[PDB]
Amino acid sequence: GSNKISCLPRVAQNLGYHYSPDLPGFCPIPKELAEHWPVVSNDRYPNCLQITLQQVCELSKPCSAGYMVGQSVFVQTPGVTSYWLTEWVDGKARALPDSLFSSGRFETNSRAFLDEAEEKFAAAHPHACLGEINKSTVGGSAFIFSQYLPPLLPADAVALVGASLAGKAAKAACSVVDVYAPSFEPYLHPETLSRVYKIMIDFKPCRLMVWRNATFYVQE
Amino acid sequence: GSNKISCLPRVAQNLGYHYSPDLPGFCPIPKELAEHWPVVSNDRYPNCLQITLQQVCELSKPCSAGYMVGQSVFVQTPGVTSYWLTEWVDGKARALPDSLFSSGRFETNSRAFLDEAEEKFAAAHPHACLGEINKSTVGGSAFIFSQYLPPLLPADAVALVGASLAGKAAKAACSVVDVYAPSFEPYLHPETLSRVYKIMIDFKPCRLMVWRNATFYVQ
Repeated sequence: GSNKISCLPRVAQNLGYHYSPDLPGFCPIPKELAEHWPVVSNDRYPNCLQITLQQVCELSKPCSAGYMVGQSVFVQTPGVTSYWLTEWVDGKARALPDSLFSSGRFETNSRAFLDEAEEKFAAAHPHACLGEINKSTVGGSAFIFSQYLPPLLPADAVALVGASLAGKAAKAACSVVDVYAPSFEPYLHPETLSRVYKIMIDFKPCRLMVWRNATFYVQE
Repeated sequence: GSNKISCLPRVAQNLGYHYSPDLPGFCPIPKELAEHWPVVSNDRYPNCLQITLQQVCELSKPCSAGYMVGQSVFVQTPGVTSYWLTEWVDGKARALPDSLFSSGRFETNSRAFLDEAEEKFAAAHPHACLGEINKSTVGGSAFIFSQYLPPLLPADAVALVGASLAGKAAKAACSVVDVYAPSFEPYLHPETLSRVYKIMIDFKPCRLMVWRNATFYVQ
């Protein structure tokens, strides 16, 4: 139909897939050339990324992520799969890497929690999630629901250069993200005090700083 | 008083020049301060990359390439020199490195052969003309004139060689080679079977693989 299932564009673009013959949120491409080009679509092409409601192969990857049906974006329902991805390479499916996913909260400009659990996850880890002020500089604020953030924000491990508490404190280079916060629990038990992990949000490579039982933030 | 002749800014930016008192394609800077910092300009300063319509001295580098007079960009008229480049360092001129250059088709929405000769050259070298990864093996196996490229080539999705991939995307869709194709000819006759020439496009270093009488591609 007119409205078809898609990922948040950057999920495919980080993967190398910038054009689509059918999906609206990407570059347009003629229906012929899609067979001779790496594209993102709902239909099967030899080199492509196939986005779909159902599963297609065993190597398909389910993503509990932000999504869009046609033009409008929608936030993720946390536990539930939003779409399966299937990376076709030379007319034969390939395994996708591991990655976390942005919830679609940035593009809807919503600063509210998805779950009750995530709300609990916020007050459990206040500094990282809710932010904190420390002598003319903002302390944490790693998430889109955090305070001291500006009215408007871009996308995917967003270095929102600016976090303010008016006439009091400010950090010039604060980094935030709209991923389901309790997805970070597995990385919050390092055997060392500090630990750095190479991760993917929306298939963009980025680091995750963690101090055990104190603070964390994703960082590009 | 003065015309505003200029290179495609990446040419100077790859050379490590970002400011200009006169030329509009760069970061502005006051003429007063032009003495005390490296600039790109049509005038001479103590430290400067001078651009001009004709040669200044023996060390001046003639460039047949895409250019711009003022704000507006022009495609290279192949055969003829577009501008001369003259690097000044502490008053004295310095020999610039050699380089290939981009023709300017990318930033004027063009997909055309500049010459009849270029159309011939692509016919003469079919393995740097059709395909993407089939005949050459860089990720961006694509001249800008290729049928196999998409009609649209926005900088945030495609990696113009000479420049970088724009925006936050991790992997580019491809890499567009927007450069007059017969200018590769000096590197097309190695004495060995394979050769990897260390070369420059717009003074940005890169490797050019050359399988003799077969194919070639920038990396």
